[PDB]
Amino acid sequence: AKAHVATLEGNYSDIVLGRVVAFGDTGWNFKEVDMTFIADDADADSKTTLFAGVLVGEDGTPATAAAGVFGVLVDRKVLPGVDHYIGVFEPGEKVPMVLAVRGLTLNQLKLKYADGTAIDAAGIQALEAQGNQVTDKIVGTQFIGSVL
Amino acid sequence: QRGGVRQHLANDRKKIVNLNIPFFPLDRSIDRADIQNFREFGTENAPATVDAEVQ
Amino acid sequence: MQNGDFQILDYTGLISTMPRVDTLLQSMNLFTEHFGRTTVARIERLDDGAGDIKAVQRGGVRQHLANDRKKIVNLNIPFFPLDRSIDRADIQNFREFGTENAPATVDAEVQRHMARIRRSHAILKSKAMYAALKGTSWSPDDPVSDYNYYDVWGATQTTADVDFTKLGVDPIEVLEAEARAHIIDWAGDNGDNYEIVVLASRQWFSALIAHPQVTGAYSQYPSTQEILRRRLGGNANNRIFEHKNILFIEDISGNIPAGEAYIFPRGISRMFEIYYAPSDTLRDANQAAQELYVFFKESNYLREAKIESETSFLTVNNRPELVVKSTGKF
Amino acid sequence: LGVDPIEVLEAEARAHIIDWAGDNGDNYEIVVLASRQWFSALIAHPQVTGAYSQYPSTQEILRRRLGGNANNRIFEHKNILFIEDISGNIPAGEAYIFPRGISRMFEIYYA
Repeated sequence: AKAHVATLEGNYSDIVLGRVVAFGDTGWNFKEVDMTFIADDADADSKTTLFAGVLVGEDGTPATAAAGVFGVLVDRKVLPGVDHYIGVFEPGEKVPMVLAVRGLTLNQLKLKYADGTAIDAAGIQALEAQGNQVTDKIVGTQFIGSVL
Repeated sequence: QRGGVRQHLANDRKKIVNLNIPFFPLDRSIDRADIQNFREFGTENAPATVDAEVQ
Repeated sequence: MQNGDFQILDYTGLISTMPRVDTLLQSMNLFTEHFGRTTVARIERLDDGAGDIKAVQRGGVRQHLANDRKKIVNLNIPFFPLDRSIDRADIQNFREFGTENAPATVDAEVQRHMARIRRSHAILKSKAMYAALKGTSWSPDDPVSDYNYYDVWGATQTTADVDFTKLGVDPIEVLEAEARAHIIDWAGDNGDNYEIVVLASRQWFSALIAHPQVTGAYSQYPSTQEILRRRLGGNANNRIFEHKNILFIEDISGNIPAGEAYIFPRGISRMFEIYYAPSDTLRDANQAAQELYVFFKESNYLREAKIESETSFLTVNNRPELVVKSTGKF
Repeated sequence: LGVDPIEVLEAEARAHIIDWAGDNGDNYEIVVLASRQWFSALIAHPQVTGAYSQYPSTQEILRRRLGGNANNRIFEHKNILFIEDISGNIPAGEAYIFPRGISRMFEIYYA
């Protein structure tokens, strides 16, 4: 009775609205950190809980508070529709993933803590203090059922 | 204002779904005993024929 | 297609389901547009008059005449930007949605984003133009360009109210007495055939049609528009209604506040206007302006692309004294 | 009795339909399907009959049976079609409203 369905909403360029193209070192804006992909305790084939836009500290631990906010997870393994990585890894193993750090414009509305709650008004300083522009002037989009 | 922060655009949705299908049979048979020795209901003395039963 | 490695499916099409955008008032072409060179505009007024003349005995003293008015005003124009980018990760290893073989391409994303930009700008222009008819500039979240044209010129609203709980009072006669007399007196020309048009919120319009003083007239013998049997205006989106030589147009766009309607005449010269200004780039800075600018780019290092769009305009109501703000009690 | 039900029905159904059509308000057409009691209550409302008591009309619901001697008691009013469903599949006291012409709204598959 529960017809199988799938959905897609957003993509990589919907979070990183703008980037400063550094000359020579094209990776000037990113860092690589090892993170626990599959939860330490979970089913052998349980999907990872990481989602794009989650704040992460320097050690790869998801940021639960403004204190531990260092960067935003951006790696390709966590983008929507990339579920084909399920089952490849094993619980407790740490795999590198790219983080965005500096020289970017970030959509605030898609930045959330590890718990999924919206970014805090204090944690925004850390990202902005890193040399990034956290912005809210997003046009947005409206679908059927809205008068235009 | 002329010089300040700019604005950005949103994106669309691409939902997908699939469904199943059911099946329905219906069968019947006939036997000699139902035809040979019964008069047709619509006539005085016409013996029943298998064709009417099939139809 | 497949529903797994070892067996197949039947894939049967795709849906579009795009929302609707209204264009009612844009079709009427109320406005005239002037392409400027800067972010400031000048307007001037020159009012003439006449006077009474008494009787004086032959000889004696005489009587003399008097002079006329002059006035001048200035304004300024806001800015409306919009941008978006695209990156490598947005198109690698992705199907082109709707087909089960083709891979994603970089051209389709750009075309779709351009379409969205065009739609958004059209919607902006429609909304801002709607705002002018009410008697104010648009300038949302930009307190620099909030102009009350009534206050800018020094006119008055002249709110003609109608309370639909009074069955014994005909709303059309109140409309005549309060609005049409004012319109006729304050036209300023010597032409005498103005057409009166009413643009009303859906609630006010529907409440009007139910009034006994209006339904009574049409109920006793057949009419061309059987408003009491056949839906007004046919099956069209919005109900057009004719009555006592006053064209009623239903507004379903959902921006006119529910309970208000605005009464204005047609054909009064230079009553509605919009001015454009050039964008802030060295190509256009201080040069002739254009409606919409769109810049497309691709980094020569070949790792992302960018799309930009800009426009700046202001909508003006030169004769606010000729837009009567209605209201409805319920 | 102080409010015409057709007005509420329009304000709800047409308002919902025009916005959720998905393409454009290209002169849509509405259809109504209702049970026996709902149909009878609609016809018996004085605000409906008041529009036909004064001068003649095609249907003449006051003197001639709607839809003629045939079944299904069809009826049209204010460019809206009403049909009486006698099959019994429509729950008692209920009615359904949907527009014609919408593409891919209904489909049937075979295996």
